[PDB]
Amino acid sequence: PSLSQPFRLATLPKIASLSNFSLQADYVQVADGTFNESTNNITLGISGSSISQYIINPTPKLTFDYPIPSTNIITACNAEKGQANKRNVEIWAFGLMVNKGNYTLNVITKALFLSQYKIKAKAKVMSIKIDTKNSLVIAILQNGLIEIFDFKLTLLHSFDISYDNLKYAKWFTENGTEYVFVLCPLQDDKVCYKLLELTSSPIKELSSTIIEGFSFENSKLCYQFGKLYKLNQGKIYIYSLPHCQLQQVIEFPMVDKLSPGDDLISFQPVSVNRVLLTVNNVIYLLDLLHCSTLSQRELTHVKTFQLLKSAVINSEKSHNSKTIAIGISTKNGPNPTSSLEIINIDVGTNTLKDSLGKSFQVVILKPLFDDRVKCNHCNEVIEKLSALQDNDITSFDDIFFKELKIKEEHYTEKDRYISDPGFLNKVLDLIFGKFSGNDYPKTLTFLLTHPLFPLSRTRNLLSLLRDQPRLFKQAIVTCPNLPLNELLEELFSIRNRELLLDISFRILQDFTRDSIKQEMKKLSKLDVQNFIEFITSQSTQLFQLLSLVLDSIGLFSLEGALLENLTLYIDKQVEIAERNTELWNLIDTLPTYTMEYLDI
Amino acid sequence: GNARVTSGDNFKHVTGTVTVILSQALQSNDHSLLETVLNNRDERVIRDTIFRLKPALAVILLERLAERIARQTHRQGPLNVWVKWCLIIHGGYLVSIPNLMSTLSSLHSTLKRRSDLLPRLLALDARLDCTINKFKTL
Amino acid sequence: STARPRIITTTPEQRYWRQYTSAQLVKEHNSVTHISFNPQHPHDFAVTSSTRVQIFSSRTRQVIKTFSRFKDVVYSASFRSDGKLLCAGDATGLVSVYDSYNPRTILLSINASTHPTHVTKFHTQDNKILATASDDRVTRLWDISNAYEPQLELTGATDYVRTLSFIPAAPHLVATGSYDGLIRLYDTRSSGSTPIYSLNHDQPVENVIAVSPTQIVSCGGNNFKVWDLTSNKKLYERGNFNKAVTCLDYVENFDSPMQSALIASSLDGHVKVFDPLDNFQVKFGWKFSGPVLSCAVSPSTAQGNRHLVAGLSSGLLAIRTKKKMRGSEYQGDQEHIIHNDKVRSQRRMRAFERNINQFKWSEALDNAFVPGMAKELTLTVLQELRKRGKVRVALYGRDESTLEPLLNWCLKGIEDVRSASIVADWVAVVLELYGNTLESSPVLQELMIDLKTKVRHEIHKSKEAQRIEGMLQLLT
Amino acid sequence: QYKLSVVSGGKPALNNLSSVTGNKNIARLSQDQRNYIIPFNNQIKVYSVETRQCVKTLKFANNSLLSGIFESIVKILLGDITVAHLITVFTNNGHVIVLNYKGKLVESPKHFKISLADEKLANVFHSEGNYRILTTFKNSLQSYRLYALTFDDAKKQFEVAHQAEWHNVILSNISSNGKLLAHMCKDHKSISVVSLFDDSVNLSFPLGSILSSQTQSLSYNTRYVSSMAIDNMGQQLAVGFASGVISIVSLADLQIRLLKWHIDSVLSLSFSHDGSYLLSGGWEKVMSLWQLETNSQQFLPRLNGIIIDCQVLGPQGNYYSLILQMTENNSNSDYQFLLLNASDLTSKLSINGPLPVFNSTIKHIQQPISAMNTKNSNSITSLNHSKKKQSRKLIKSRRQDFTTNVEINPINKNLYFPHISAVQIFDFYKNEQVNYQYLTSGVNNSMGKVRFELNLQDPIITDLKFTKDGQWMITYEIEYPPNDLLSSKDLTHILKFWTKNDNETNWNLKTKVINPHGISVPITKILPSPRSVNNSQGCLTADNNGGLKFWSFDSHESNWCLKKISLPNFNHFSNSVSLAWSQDGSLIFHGFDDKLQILDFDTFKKFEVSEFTLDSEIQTVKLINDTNLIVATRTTLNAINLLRGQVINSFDLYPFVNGVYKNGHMDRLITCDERTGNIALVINQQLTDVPTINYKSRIIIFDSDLSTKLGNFTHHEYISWIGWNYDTDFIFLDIESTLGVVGTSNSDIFAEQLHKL
RNA sequence: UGCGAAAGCAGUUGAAGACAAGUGCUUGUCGUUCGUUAUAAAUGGCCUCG
Repeated sequence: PSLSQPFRLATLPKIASLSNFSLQADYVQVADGTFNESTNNITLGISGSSISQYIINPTPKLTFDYPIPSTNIITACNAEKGQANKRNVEIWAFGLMVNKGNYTLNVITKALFLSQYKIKAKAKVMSIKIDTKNSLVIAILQNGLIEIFDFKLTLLHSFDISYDNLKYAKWFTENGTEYVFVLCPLQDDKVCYKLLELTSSPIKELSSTIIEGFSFENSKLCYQFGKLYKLNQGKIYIYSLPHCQLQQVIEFPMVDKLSPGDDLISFQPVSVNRVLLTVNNVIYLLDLLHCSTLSQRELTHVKTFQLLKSAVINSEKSHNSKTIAIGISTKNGPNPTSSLEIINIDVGTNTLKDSLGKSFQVVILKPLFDDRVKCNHCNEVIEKLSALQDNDITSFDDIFFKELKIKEEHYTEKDRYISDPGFLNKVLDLIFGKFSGNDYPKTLTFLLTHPLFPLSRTRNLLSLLRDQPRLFKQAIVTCPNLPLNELLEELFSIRNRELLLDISFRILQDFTRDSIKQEMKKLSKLDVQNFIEFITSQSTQLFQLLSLVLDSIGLFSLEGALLENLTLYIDKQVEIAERNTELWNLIDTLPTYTMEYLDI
Repeated sequence: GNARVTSGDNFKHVTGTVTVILSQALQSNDHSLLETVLNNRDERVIRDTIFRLKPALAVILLERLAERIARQTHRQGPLNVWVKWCLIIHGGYLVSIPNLMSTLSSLHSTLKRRSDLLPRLLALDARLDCTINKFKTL
Repeated sequence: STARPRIITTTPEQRYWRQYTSAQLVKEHNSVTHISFNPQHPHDFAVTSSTRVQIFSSRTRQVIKTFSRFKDVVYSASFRSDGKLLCAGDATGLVSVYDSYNPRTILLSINASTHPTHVTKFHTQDNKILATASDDRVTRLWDISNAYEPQLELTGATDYVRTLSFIPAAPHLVATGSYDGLIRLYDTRSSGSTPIYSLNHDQPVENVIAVSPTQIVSCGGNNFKVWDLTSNKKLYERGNFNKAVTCLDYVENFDSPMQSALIASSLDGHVKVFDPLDNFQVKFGWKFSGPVLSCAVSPSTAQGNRHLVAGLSSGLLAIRTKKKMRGSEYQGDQEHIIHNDKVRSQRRMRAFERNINQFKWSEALDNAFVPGMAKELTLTVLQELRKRGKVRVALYGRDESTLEPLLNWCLKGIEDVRSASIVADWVAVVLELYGNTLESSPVLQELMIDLKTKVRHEIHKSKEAQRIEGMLQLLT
Repeated sequence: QYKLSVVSGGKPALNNLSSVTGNKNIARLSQDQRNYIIPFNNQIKVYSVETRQCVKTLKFANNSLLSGIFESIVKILLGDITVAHLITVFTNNGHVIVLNYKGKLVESPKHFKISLADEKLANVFHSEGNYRILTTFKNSLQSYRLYALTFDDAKKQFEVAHQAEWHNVILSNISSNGKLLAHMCKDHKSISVVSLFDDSVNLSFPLGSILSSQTQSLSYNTRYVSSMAIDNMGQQLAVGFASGVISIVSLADLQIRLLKWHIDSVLSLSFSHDGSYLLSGGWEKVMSLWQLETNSQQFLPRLNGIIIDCQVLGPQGNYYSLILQMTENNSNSDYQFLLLNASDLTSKLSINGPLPVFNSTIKHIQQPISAMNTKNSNSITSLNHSKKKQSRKLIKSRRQDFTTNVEINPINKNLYFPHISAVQIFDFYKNEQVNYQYLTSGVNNSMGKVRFELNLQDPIITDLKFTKDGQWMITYEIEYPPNDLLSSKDLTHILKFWTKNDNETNWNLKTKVINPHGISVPITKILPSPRSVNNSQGCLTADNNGGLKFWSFDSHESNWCLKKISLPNFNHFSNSVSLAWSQDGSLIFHGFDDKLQILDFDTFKKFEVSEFTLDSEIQTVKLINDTNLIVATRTTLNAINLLRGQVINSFDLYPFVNGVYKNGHMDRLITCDERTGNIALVINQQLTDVPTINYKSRIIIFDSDLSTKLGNFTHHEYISWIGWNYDTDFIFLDIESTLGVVGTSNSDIFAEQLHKL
């Protein structure tokens, strides 16, 4: 999963209503019909400017524009392509409100103007759905009225939800049937939720419920695939349709630090259980099922970025993992300029693989049983050790072994308690600062045998202990997760015969033939030739290592002169090896007349 | 019953030259014609025919030899020299191949089985020599 | 108590084609050019050879009708869909229509052109219309009623047209393939005489066949390509053939594990089977003495023994065939209760299996080494005795006379990879069990001397195999 | 929330007393001969012979008196002694309990208590209102005393009167009628026969007179008696020897008659009621009816196990009752009771409990006596040494795994036990075996192994697993070569894929892979794939070399094939490998030796932290939920959040689990639900003042991440295995073969009279 | 027997009592004990119902 760099669609006009950045997302509407995974067009209603259709690819361009007076506020916009009485047409429906005195519902038809119609709406228009199949336009009003119109804006049906001051209405389709649910604030933070089915009445009420503790004033709402998401005070509340029952509450600590009033937050869905969250100029891709931050991007060149709409992927059925999201970006400076921007988003595969190690949420051995059967203070130690004088080996070892009751200079199964990594790392840091040069404490030898030796300290380890042979030998035999790069470098650099065999045995045991072979190519041709000369001068772990060399070196790089000496050597060993095999197997494995002397 | 037996090493689902006859037989999947070419035992002929054989056709030749050896193990020896020279001569071409094990899976399995006999054959040989030495001196 | 367990001792598509075991090679006077199968029972097939057409009985596999009226060479023997009527072409250009199984009478005779008429085929959906192709390069469409003028005269081939095909489910469409390398599609519904479109084969077209309503397979030159008319492009192409492919036939919905099969002649002596489902990939092939000019297989509804027919330029005709107390019978239909307990007898056991069941360990080993005994079967009895823990027991009461049969097989079995390990075990015991008898028996001694040479030879091969194994790793 | 309760049954009970031979079977056939009563270690089952089903079950736990009393049943007698479906149960201690079958068990049975002074009741019997009891009192030879039992109505008490006494009883037998007793004593040895209700028969003679001189020349096997039978009339006595030779002795004049067919020791001898036929059985797995008139013999071969006991059970000898041993399983003695119809020698009723194979022998189990000491048998001398060695191993040694592999069929919930070379399908809901299938080649039922043939080892089914769909069965087998050969050390590892339609009961083998992963390399771990990948038709197999192989079922091939491989040729070996797969199928967690790796499934290689080091070798890796992963090492267990890559909880296991179990068995001790949480099971030896044989197990329910203990329960015996049923409840198998569960008018008068008539 | 991988690495196979045979002495055995992690061989082979 990744977030692409935003690319510019258009620059918003310098209108007073758009000057208020915090409410700016409210003044820009995105048509649902034209903005999806497969569409290359976006229809956007910019209040007081126009309703404009742009093509995204290959380059952003303005394809159509319908001007609107500056004093009109766009409250709802939608555009859909279809067949009307049959010609292919694009039906545009938008609602504008002028000073709250009058509300205008307008329908425009374009050939792919064929006709333009306008009526007075009783109240503010928030959601507009275009049914091209039935040639219908459906509008939801603030007085709770759901009015169905044709393309000529002739009222065909009207439904009253019995509740006023509606705030949220979202359309969705399930199993081929069109559905809408609405949220109407009530007093005392109570909200009426209603679910309606579109088919004497084409609108059927399926569910009506009141949800307690649901505030709107500081809550951001979005819906996706039968789930309603509410972001409030850093906690995302997940409600499940058709009953809108609360399922899960997910805490988002990175939002809990936000001072109330200054930080601008937008919240939109992008895929199944995945949403986009923006905090000022930082954009987050979140996985809500696993509660992991899939991706994060900061837009240093803009003050704030507000999500307007996102093309949501149905990842369960769609093999495509790439979508787009459109938002408004505000530049830094004395004369801030707000512009429309689109971001390409890679949601991912929706698997636990994506969310591995990316949680946005931030030990001691405990007895198995709290309380006649057969039996088979880290900080204090750190403080005591750190207080020691420089280069005092005897005191350092005495404190470590005595305090921890360690009986052997090497790790044993009875030392499971010390296995806390934090204490070991500090002791390792102390040993380096406390001691340098040629004398190290015995505590280092114990740590080298510890299975949980920190990975951070494995690098350059062989170099530090190169001076002391025994300590180097201990590292080869027992030190865990030693890098192969250092092991191979020390393989070809060390002339000690004993160390070479141990290094050979360690490399094979912990690393694959394929993994070793690639690094061997990086080694210089001279070093491998020197190693070959050493061989010509348990042995399989050296020879099998040599066979890896002959594979790494390759056919061309080998030289005939040295190759002959190697051939003479190998033929010598094969004769001997066959001879010994014969020895091993061997270890595993009457006359008619006869003359005899009688004893008497 | 009718269950299909297999092994874990089946990496399948994971003048005097006869070069022209060999190339035609390999292209046409002609089992009879290929058999006549493989009938020769003269090592000098084997190198020369493989030497002039086009590198592309060499890969399938290894496949055909792998199958023929597997069906009849008695011909493992005589067909090994065919394989041995193919690797030597066309080694450069074989290196520049995206995948070998999948296409040379049969060869590796066939060669693996022969090596497994070596540890036990030595054990049998030592006991034969131990008894063979015994009566010969007696 | 439980019944005693029984001792336990390619592709299905290949196994089906292996059932055409019976082979008959008939000799004809000249090259057999065309072979056709009667669509109706008994599905007798006709072969065009020299100046005569011979119909062969399916069951009898011998000639039953001969049409020798033709003066010059004959070029076709295709039957009509009903099978009553067969048409034939002649080098003189006369097209002669005879009643099947009534050679004497000539129902209709048409002079297509002065040049030879190589192809004459009945139109599959419509019985009345007959198509003829000539070296005049006009593939005239004749009707049985109208014998004085063709219904339609398709033209536009600049070389010989020797391949006519009729597309199933498209009776208006007609396909022609000329030695220009162009396969032309015509529509009889329109005025015709001009192709709808042409398909380029790049090589002379020897036979065009419509496998399915939308797929046509055109075999020309050294390869055959399958074309889809909706896409108007070759989907797939196969060039496994060496010589120039000549003839091609298709059969569908027959009793094989493969629903459909596609046979194509090679002119190299090869005819190979292709299945349309698996991207037209090879599954089987047969080799003949000489080049194959015509191949045919019995229709789907043969209703009896299936036949595979191959035609060779030498005149040899090769046929492969896949062959297909008055109350004792009461059966108790009217009775209240039927009680059944009869249990069929187990499959007959061999001598070695009986001996093992009866605990005859030594005799079981003897049955292993008998003349005319399968090598695989000899391996099982040896493995069984080892599994039973009876190896020394089977070898106790033996001397040199009865030990040589085992050593003879071991001398040969050591070469086999499968039996190499088994031979080592048995040979190890007999040496450990008959060391003293070995010294006093000369014949046994030589049985080891050659064995030591052979086991040494295997050691060299296994060492050699390890070396090729080593270098093969280097390449990868 | 959770609760523990026993569900299924256990092993059938036997009179496990060394001296008594031929009276081992305690089950009885009703007087109407319409049902068979069999005592189990934890219940009494009444099976209807005609329909071959368990019509009634009397569980000791349900009844208070039986729960307090249950000590083992020494006999069952039809009817009530004190006084038509009553039975009197006599236990070894002396409790006499009058129960009823064919009805509802009464919560107040007529409990009584025979008075015995330092005596262990061994056997009881009757002919007509007269009752005798045999009791054991204490050279390693127990002595016997014969009392006479009578019930006095006034005092409602059982009174015992001394009748007879014998010392140093080596072997004993009672006639079929139950009125004569033959016994061998060391007073080398002498045989004496005594009439038990009368003084008519009283004879004794040294065994030396019976024994042939050639036997005195030969080894001790020829002179060692393993079986003894006495005729009803007392005229004949059959002695069976460890050599396999039977000798019928005519008691009137001590004339001998030798019958020789058994190649190995004869274990069971029994006379017919008329005395004209002799049932014999032994290691051959073949029951022989010797016709004594003509010395002929009829055979019933290929029985399920070696015959411990034979009896002719009926007024006219309608049935034969046999006890079978199944000596393949050395860990436990697997007894099976077989009731055969004498007419056609077909199994009229076969009864046996669950047959688990534990890793090591348990409690005081001793293999049966044979002519030679083998892996499946004890010689005459080896018996005492083996008993002492077994007790010393159970006391002093520290390796006490006794852990068994068991599987649950998802579709059917049947319980699969991998018996040696065969799988036992056992339905714990009905508490009846449903099938026994041979899943390997080998000498399994072709013949009865005898003497050195008994040293052969049949293929061992090591791992047995089902796919999530449940339609496929994956089996892993090891075939052991015979000894004394060049190829006597090259084990053959086999993998087999079986399939079965739900309606049928027999698995059909579909594919077979010989030497998977290479030659002589074990398949240490197998994990069927999750439902996400290939719809649960794939599996992973992992070696001790760190190699992984992914097989899947391809429809085109119509058989399984090796889709993916990762063969890192590590140079070290370790049997401590565990394997887990994410539910989605994206990641696979492979723990080898001390290191855990996260391999992406698509590339089947490491993700691009993948490597996690543990203090000691990994025994188990499991993910209770997609978020959390529980990793168990030999010294502790830890919970890790994959999302955070941090340890939440760590619990020390070293005090309880240090070297008690071999590597890989903690996998079968630990299981996890996919919804609620996981479960950990810890067994501790119990000792007071050196370790004792008895064990105590503790089960702990843990929530995901092991934050809290949902429940902590204690069971009084060593729990061999615990797994999670596909319902919420967990099923655990206990070395007593007990499967428990831890989970959340004139007309009316005339009608009655007519019914009576 | 312990550990471990399957290869292998370490470590054991003692004392008393009784009986038999041979000549107090010798040998062999143990349905006898204590302690330690700690060849075989009684001519004797598997049913019937096609």
